[PDB]
Amino acid sequence: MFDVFTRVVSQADARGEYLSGSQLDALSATVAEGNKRIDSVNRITGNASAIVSNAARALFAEQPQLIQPGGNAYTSRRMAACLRDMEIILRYVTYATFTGDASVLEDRCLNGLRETYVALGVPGASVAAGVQKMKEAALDIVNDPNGITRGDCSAIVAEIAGYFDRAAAAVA
Amino acid sequence: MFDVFTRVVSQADARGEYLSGSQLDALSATVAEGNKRIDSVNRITGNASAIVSNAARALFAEQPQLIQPGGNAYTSRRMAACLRDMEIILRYVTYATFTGDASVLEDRCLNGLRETYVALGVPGASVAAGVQKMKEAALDIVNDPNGITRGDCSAIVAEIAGYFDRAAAAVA
Amino acid sequence: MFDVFTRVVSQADARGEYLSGSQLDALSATVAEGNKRIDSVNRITGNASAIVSNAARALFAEQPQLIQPGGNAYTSRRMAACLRDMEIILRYVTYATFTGDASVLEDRCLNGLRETYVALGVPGASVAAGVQKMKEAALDIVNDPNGITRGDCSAIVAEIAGYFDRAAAAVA
Amino acid sequence: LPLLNYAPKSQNVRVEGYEIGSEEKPVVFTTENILSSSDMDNLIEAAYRQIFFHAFKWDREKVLESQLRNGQITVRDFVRGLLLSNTFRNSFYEKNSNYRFVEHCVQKILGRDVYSEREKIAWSIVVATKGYQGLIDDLLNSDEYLNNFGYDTVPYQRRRNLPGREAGELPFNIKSPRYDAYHRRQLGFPQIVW
Amino acid sequence: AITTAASRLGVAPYNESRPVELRPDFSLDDAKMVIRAVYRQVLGNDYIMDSERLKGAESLLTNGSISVREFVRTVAKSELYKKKFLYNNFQTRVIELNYKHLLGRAPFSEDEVIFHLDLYENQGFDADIDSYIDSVEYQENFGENIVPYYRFNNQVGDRTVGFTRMFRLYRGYANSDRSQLERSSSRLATELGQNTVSAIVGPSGSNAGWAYRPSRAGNTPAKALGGTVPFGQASKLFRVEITAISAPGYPKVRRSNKAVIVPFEQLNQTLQQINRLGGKVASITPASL
Amino acid sequence: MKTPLTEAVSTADSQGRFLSSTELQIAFGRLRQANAGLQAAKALTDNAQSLVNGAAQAVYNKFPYTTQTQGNNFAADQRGKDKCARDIGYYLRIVTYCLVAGGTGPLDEYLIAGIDEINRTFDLSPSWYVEALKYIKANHGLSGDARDEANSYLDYAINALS
Amino acid sequence: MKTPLTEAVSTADSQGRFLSSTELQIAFGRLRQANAGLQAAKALTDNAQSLVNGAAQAVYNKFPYTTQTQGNNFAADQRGKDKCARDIGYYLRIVTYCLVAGGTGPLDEYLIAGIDEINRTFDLSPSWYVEALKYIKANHGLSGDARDEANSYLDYAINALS
Amino acid sequence: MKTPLTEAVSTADSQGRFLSSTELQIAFGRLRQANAGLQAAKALTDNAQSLVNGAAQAVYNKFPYTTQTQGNNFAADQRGKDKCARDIGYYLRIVTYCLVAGGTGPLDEYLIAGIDEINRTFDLSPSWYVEALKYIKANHGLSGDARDEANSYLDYAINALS
Ligand SMILES: *[C@@H](C)[C@H]1/C(=C/c2[nH]c(/C=C3N=C(/C=C4\NC(=O)C(CC)=C4C)C(C)=C\3CCC(=O)O)c(CCC(=O)O)c2C)NC(=O)[C@@H]1C
Ligand SMILES: *[C@@H](C)[C@H]1/C(=C/c2[nH]c(/C=C3N=C(/C=C4\NC(=O)C(CC)=C4C)C(C)=C\3CCC(=O)O)c(CCC(=O)O)c2C)NC(=O)[C@@H]1C
Ligand SMILES: *[C@@H](C)[C@H]1/C(=C/c2[nH]c(/C=C3N=C(/C=C4\NC(=O)C(CC)=C4C)C(C)=C\3CCC(=O)O)c(CCC(=O)O)c2C)NC(=O)[C@@H]1C
Ligand SMILES: *[C@H](C)[C@H]1/C(=C/c2[nH]c(/C=C3N=C(/C=C4\NC(=O)C(CC)=C4C)C(C)=C\3CCC(=O)O)c(CCC(=O)O)c2C)NC(=O)[C@@H]1C
Ligand SMILES: *[C@H](C)[C@H]1/C(=C/c2[nH]c(/C=C3N=C(/C=C4\NC(=O)C(CC)=C4C)C(C)=C\3CCC(=O)O)c(CCC(=O)O)c2C)NC(=O)[C@@H]1C
Ligand SMILES: *[C@H](C)[C@H]1/C(=C/c2[nH]c(/C=C3N=C(/C=C4\NC(=O)C(CC)=C4C)C(C)=C\3CCC(=O)O)c(CCC(=O)O)c2C)NC(=O)[C@@H]1C
Ligand SMILES: *[C@H](C)[C@H]1/C(=C/c2[nH]c(/C=C3N=C(/C=C4\NC(=O)C(CC)=C4C)C(C)=C\3CCC(=O)O)c(CCC(=O)O)c2C)NC(=O)[C@@H]1C
Ligand SMILES: *[C@H](C)[C@H]1/C(=C/c2[nH]c(/C=C3N=C(/C=C4\NC(=O)C(CC)=C4C)C(C)=C\3CCC(=O)O)c(CCC(=O)O)c2C)NC(=O)[C@@H]1C
Ligand SMILES: *[C@H](C)[C@H]1/C(=C/c2[nH]c(/C=C3N=C(/C=C4\NC(=O)C(CC)=C4C)C(C)=C\3CCC(=O)O)c(CCC(=O)O)c2C)NC(=O)[C@@H]1C
Ligand SMILES: *[C@H](C)[C@H]1/C(=C/c2[nH]c(/C=C3N=C(/C=C4\NC(=O)C(CC)=C4C)C(C)=C\3CCC(=O)O)c(CCC(=O)O)c2C)NC(=O)[C@@H]1C
Ligand SMILES: *[C@H](C)[C@H]1/C(=C/c2[nH]c(/C=C3N=C(/C=C4\NC(=O)C(CC)=C4C)C(C)=C\3CCC(=O)O)c(CCC(=O)O)c2C)NC(=O)[C@@H]1C
Ligand SMILES: *[C@H](C)[C@H]1/C(=C/c2[nH]c(/C=C3N=C(/C=C4\NC(=O)C(CC)=C4C)C(C)=C\3CCC(=O)O)c(CCC(=O)O)c2C)NC(=O)[C@@H]1C
Ligand SMILES: *[C@H](C)[C@H]1/C(=C/c2[nH]c(/C=C3N=C(/C=C4\NC(=O)C(CC)=C4C)C(C)=C\3CCC(=O)O)c(CCC(=O)O)c2C)NC(=O)[C@@H]1C
Repeated sequence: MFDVFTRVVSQADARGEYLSGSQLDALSATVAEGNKRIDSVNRITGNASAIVSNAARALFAEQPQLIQPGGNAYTSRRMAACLRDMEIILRYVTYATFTGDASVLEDRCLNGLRETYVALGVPGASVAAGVQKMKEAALDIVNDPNGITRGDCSAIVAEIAGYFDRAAAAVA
Repeated sequence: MFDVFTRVVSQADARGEYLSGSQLDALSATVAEGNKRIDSVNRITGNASAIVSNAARALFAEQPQLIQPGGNAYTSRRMAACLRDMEIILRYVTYATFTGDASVLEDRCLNGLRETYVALGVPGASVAAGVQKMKEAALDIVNDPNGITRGDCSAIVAEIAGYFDRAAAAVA
Repeated sequence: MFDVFTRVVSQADARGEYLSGSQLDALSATVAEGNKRIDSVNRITGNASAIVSNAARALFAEQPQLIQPGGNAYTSRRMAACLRDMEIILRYVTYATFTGDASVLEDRCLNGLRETYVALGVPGASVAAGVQKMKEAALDIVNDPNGITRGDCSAIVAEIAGYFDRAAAAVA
Repeated sequence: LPLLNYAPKSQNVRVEGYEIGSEEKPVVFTTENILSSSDMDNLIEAAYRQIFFHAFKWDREKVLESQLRNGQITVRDFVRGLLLSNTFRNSFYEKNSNYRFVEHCVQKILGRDVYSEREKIAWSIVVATKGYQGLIDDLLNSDEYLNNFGYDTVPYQRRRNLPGREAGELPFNIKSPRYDAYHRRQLGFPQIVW
Repeated sequence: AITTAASRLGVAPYNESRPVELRPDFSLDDAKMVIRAVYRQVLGNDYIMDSERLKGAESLLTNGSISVREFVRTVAKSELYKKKFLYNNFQTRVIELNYKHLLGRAPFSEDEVIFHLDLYENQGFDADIDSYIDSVEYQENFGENIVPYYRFNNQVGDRTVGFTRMFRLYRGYANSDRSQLERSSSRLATELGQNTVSAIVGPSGSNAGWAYRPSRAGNTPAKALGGTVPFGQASKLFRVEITAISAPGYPKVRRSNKAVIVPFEQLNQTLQQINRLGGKVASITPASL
Repeated sequence: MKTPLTEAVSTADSQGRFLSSTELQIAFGRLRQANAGLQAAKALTDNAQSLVNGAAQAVYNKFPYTTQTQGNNFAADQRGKDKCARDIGYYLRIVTYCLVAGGTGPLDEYLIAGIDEINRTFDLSPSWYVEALKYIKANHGLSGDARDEANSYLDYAINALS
Repeated sequence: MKTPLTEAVSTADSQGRFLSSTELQIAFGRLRQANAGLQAAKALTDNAQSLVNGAAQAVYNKFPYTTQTQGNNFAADQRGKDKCARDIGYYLRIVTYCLVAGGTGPLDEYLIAGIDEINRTFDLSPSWYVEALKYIKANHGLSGDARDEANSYLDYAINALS
Repeated sequence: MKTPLTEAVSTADSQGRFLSSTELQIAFGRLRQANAGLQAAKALTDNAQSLVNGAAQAVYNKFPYTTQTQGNNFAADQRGKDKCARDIGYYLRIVTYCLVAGGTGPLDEYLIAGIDEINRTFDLSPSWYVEALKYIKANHGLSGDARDEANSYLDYAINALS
């Protein structure tokens, strides 16, 4: 996997160039955002169970087909699997947030995920709907202004949103 | 795999429904045939080596091209595999008879078998001919009126015949 | 492992002898007890969680040193391991009751269990105390006269008590 | 519950060996070589030797063989099939304590000896808690199994010999016969002779 | 039609295009659009250099001296087409390409190979080309005045195997028949001979495992003969195609492409292991019933 | 799926064997049981409404906070009461399947596997369902082999929850 | 051991499970069978000497060269006749074990596992023992379930030898 | 690509765990270091020509046979001098990457892994490169954390070569 630093390095190496002064300044700007990045990971992680279970409740309320007998989330084993998938995606989104790069998400969560779901008959659009609900819950938690030093986290919240969107796009 | 009972259960659960009275009654009728079913399984099993070897001898007699040098069943390992395949099919037919459902036979023996034979150059039509011979020998053994409580086994014999016919059809 | 029937066969084979008349009659007597034996296994199994949890609670009340900090059953992992062991031993006792022979319990559960507890520092005598508490609970459950065809289960109960004694002695 | 923790111990397999192919290097039986029928025999025989030490005709698993021959399954799948077979359960599981069964599994599957009693103790509970298959799958899915043998190679005892030495460590099929004193007593052996 | 998977399959641009028809009394811009379409279709989206253009045939098309079909025929019989697609290819490869260029579909059966191989061998390339263009199928789909186009969507007369085989011949929009991983090799020789099909692997860019290709020998069969028995307790089996395996390195890694049949209960482990191999999932397909 | 007939075939196939007297005896055991199982399934099916409602009321009596407390996991509102009655209906229906199949298969596959994750994630007390299962046991009205087999599956579910 | 009670527990142990109604049903299957098997074992045992003698004579009659040809593997002399009667006695005795045990367990453990190697190594014809088993099938005079179970085991051995 | 951030995730992922305080502390450790690393990367980049030319010259001085012996592996002709200066440039450039990445990852991925095989195959002496790395260490002019980190990567390459 890459992180925000090694992403720049790998691009620089493929051209046999040192990082330009502007590239270095961009990474220095990334360093200055680090505390906010660490806070966002921390807030999502600390609320992960609530994020998953609330989003799951919302998804099933809006798509009762998923949980009625014969629906893809019916039976405990399929329900449990479904809840696990939600937590897995959230976990990897935080990994991407932590490293500041989508590679971990793409390589280790979304690799073959759509194929898996088709092979299994998991409704991909419904997974994407579930991911979208986690996104909204997560971003509100990240942006919460209570009990933290105040600042502009819009740059990171936008990055996190893109990681959720990437996951939702991949399962459809 | 499914047996006769869990086939109906699996269908009911998908629909979120209890088994109806007629479904329960039909399963009761199956239970009433249980002794005949067991007897037929036992009779085929007890004669398994003869059914296979006699069928193979008749096959090669009718189809000498199989056992000519260069034929598909020439060389010990190929003859062994051929005899093995005959025995595999007979065994799975008895499994299907025992459970009262074709799933064990379809999933574990027949799925992908045609493609293997095509890929290997195994003459599937010859396999089918051998299966037919085993069928004839097995049904006669099942129908032997002697040494057994006399009764009507026509329905079980038809069910067994259908398992053989499925096997022969499957291998082309 | 042996069941009641194969225990006798193994002894006869090693001697090169057919089972004698009294041996066959003894096994006939065991068969006559079969329904009671099945009932006792069913009753213990149906109450397994209660037998374990109640025994564990009583053991920790009589031996509080086990659950004090630093006690062998202190910390969640060690407590869970302790509960797991009680359930395993109970389960293997039911296995011996089912087969009518101690070999399954001796070979799978008890063989080397003493040395393992010594190696880990598990207090063997406390385990035997726990097993005796399960024993008392289990026998009462087997002997309950309500909702069952009344009869004399004294022999089976004595057999079951012997299995619990075997387990208790193997660890203390 | 997480597996009970235990420490390793110094072992040949734990250090770089600077190995160069010799008559003491275990033969690599892999399906990545597109093996002919007779060569597939040898691979199959090697697997039987690795897992059973010897497969009488009664022990052999002809259907698993056909499936391996046809590419339906990998060598690791074939090895799992042998570990799940009636012969393995009857010979090595039922005739031993859980502790010795674990030792057999580690020796046959991972190609190394156990570190200690504590390793045997920690894994002995797995069959009871995860079931027999759970134990095999854990070992076959382990980084140690996959790193060394992958999916297409028959496992073997690792780094048994060191160069220039007349003898290596004991072969596991000598060191670890299918049963030991416990089952020997039950059979009433040793037999007094003369 | 193809909607949800259109973009990842490289079909979306063709969904968004209409057949290029030359109307009677066409304008010059009409003629130019036909010429561009014919060059892109019939020459498999190869770049065409100004020195390679068929200026005379273009003039005759522009003048109405030849219809669209006759212009297609001329392009197909040109030294340019033959250099690109005939002189360096196994004839089965040539037949595959002709079908794609001139009929917009993949061969359905071995019978088509027999017919066109014999026709070429007995009467020559020109005769073979005419058979595609004068075919009933060509007439029904394109007639005299419409440039041939890819027929992704189901039509009367189709067979399912055609749909899967189109993605053996079509490898994406920014790609040409002469710039595909299999290079000059026939894509369908084995499929046609055995009447088998392969799991569909969409184009690069939109499919991480786009490069998956099986080897000559030692492949995993499509279906799980024997069921779950070799795997022990397992509910259902899947065939996973994996590409770009590198991480352990040789000799631990021999072939970077691998297909495995695995049980449902090990899919989590399988995906984890694949990721650590560096590999990319090309396709997953149920392998048992 | 754990049932006598499938287990008999599963074992023999795993051993690559034809069925033998051992497996025939398993079938005879199934046959001895099957009619009582089918009769029990019918009885529970015919009284499903009373059993489920009675069981749901039993839980509400034993755990009054479940009908008085607000929250998604409780049954103070109609939404929650409908979820609860549905769930108890699942337990009962899948138990009838066990009686039809003659083993815990249906419970294991449809309900039990993963139940701990569900109850933890949605904060549902196992004790609630245990109480409901106890009510069904005391009220299904079965006797003899039907009762014994039916109570084993109910006790099987209860034990899985504790 | 392939035996209904042993396999029920072996499978449950392999699965880490308490015994359930599936295993209890297997036990009922065993109980239904057991008396017939025990009666069959008694009848076979009481008639043991006659069956063995008849079986050996059947073999000698069908394969007269075995009583005429010198060689360690043949019964021309008294040594080989004694070996032969011993071998057949083993088959019959172990068959009675299977009837007691209710499965092929004893045959598998004591005779069948390795029988291929023995017969090949000592140049003993499997057809000799098949003839002897057919004699026993024909002359044990059992009826009903005793006959069926006993013939299943005799046929099981016949199948193993062919 | 060993860096504090990727290793923290890979560890957590191998354990199927969310990131926790331990990985957050790893991130804070990376943050404490990064700016000094970027400044060190900037300094080395700006002085790259001098460091590389001086490094190559220091090697020629210590190993004068390199500039006077004819052979594809030596720097007697301009071809070899260009190969040599290029190689030293690689070391320097990839070291700046390690400073940017905050770990030996870039050295491991781009240079270190397989360097043994290269040097053996083309008959290049590792001592040559050790000499150049010592020159860069003594002439890069860094101080403080920038020096310590940069020297750690320079030492890491030296250790791999010896
Ligand atoms: C958007 C994410 C929200 C937000 C965040 C934010 N945080 C800071 C500053 C700090 N946050 C931390 C974090 C931690 N310290 C710890 O010890 C741990 C636990 C292991 C964590 C997660 C730290 C160290 C700082 C710096 C010190 C401080 O007290 O501020 C800022 C300020 C920017 C900065 O780092 O200077 C911001 C903006 N603030 C919001 O308003 C959003 C809701
Ligand atoms: C068609 C299959 C033939 C046939 C069968 C048939 N059998 C019975 C009845 C029984 N068969 C058995 C079988 C066994 N008992 C054992 O102990 C074992 C050995 C392990 C076996 C295989 C049993 C127990 C019965 C019931 C009691 C009895 O002795 O009859 C019937 C009668 C119907 C019934 O279901 O009971 C029939 C029809 N009969 C034929 O004529 C066909 C050739
Ligand atoms: C001591 C254990 C107690 C006891 C037992 C007892 N049981 C019976 C008889 C039967 N018990 C059963 C059991 C079952 N039938 C089923 O369908 C199931 C589930 C699969 C089970 C566990 C059966 C079939 C019988 C036979 C028929 C009957 O209902 O009686 C007896 C009676 C004598 C006998 O041995 O058969 C006894 C004594 N009785 C007590 O008083 C003890 C507390
Ligand atoms: C929940 C919102 C939706 C849902 C989910 C669902 N998924 C499965 C099964 C699987 N999910 C995965 C996905 C992953 N496994 C991993 O290890 C990773 C990380 C790399 C991912 C992303 C896999 C592989 C499986 C199959 C293996 C397994 O053990 O489950 C199921 C179960 C399907 C079935 O039981 O047949 C379900 C129900 N279902 C819905 O309806 C929701 C939209
Ligand atoms: C000759 C010493 C004695 C003899 C021979 C005999 N053999 C058969 C039948 C078969 N023989 C073989 C052998 C082979 N097939 C091969 O492919 C190879 C390896 C290249 C060998 C060694 C086989 C497979 C058969 C059975 C199938 C077939 O018919 O080809 C028979 C007929 C058996 C039957 O039941 O039809 C006979 C008579 N018989 C004697 O009495 C001789 C002393
Ligand atoms: C509970 C009443 C008492 C208790 C128990 C306890 N045991 C352990 C650890 C182990 N127990 C076993 C048990 C077995 N091994 C077998 O092969 C079998 C048959 C299947 C059994 C029953 C094993 C192997 C272990 C070690 C491995 C593991 O625990 O996972 C512990 C934990 C010890 C530790 O250091 O964590 C405990 C607490 N302890 C008491 O104080 C009670 C008297
Ligand atoms: C060097 C100062 C001395 C010396 C060393 C020496 N050691 C060996 C062989 C082995 N050393 C080990 C060590 C370990 N295994 C572990 O797991 C660990 C911790 C990770 C350690 C430290 C092992 C297992 C071996 C055997 C395997 C192998 O050598 O590859 C040898 C070789 C012995 C031989 O006969 O080849 C030597 C030479 N020898 C001296 O004379 C020095 C005093
Ligand atoms: C005998 C009537 C005919 C015959 C058979 C034959 N088959 C093969 C090869 C294979 N047969 C199978 C079949 C199965 N394997 C399984 O696991 C199962 C499901 C449980 C079945 C049905 C397979 C997989 C193979 C290929 C692998 C293998 O060699 O075992 C051969 C051998 C061909 C070869 O050597 O390549 C033969 C000869 N052949 C005839 O001519 C008869 C008509
Ligand atoms: C209806 C019960 C389910 C369903 C169907 C569905 N199918 C498609 C698309 C196609 N279906 C085919 C099938 C065939 N083509 C053939 O040539 C043959 C035999 C002659 C068959 C059976 C094909 C090739 C396609 C794609 C091409 C085309 O449709 O023209 C779709 C649409 C897919 C999409 O829009 O992306 C659908 C909806 N879908 C369900 O959910 C039902 C369970
Ligand atoms: C130039 C910066 C680099 C370079 C380029 C190069 N490309 C090709 C060949 C092709 N390029 C394409 C790309 C497209 N075709 C399309 O229609 C589209 C838009 C949808 C794209 C992006 C294709 C398909 C080809 C192959 C077709 C053809 O006629 O070549 C070549 C030619 C290679 C060759 O002739 O062997 C080259 C040279 N090459 C470099 O070295 C530069 C880095
Ligand atoms: C004759 C000595 C042997 C023989 C030949 C044989 N070949 C086929 C079928 C085909 N042959 C080809 C060959 C080519 N296609 C090309 O493009 C070229 C190069 C320009 C060649 C040489 C092809 C593609 C086929 C398939 C189509 C067709 O059938 O014509 C067959 C028929 C096979 C069938 O099953 O129909 C045969 C008989 N067969 C022998 O036994 C001889 C040793
Ligand atoms: C050198 C002339 C060209 C070159 C080579 C190159 N290869 C790889 C990677 C691999 N090469 C193989 C090869 C084989 N596997 C086998 O089993 C056999 C036959 C027995 C061979 C030849 C494999 C499996 C790999 C991948 C695993 C590994 O890297 O060890 C690379 C590296 C690829 C990467 O992306 O890292 C390279 C560079 N590259 C060129 O540019 C030369 C033209
Ligand atoms: C009734 C005893 C108490 C109660 C129930 C209650 N349950 C839920 C939610 C769920 N219940 C289940 C259970 C199952 N789903 C299945 O598929 C099966 C197996 C076939 C079972 C047993 C599940 C999975 C859920 C969550 C998803 C869903 O709602 O379908 C609720 C609502 C919980 C929430 O947060 O929405 C309630 C109220 N609550 C009480 O207070 C009763 C005492």
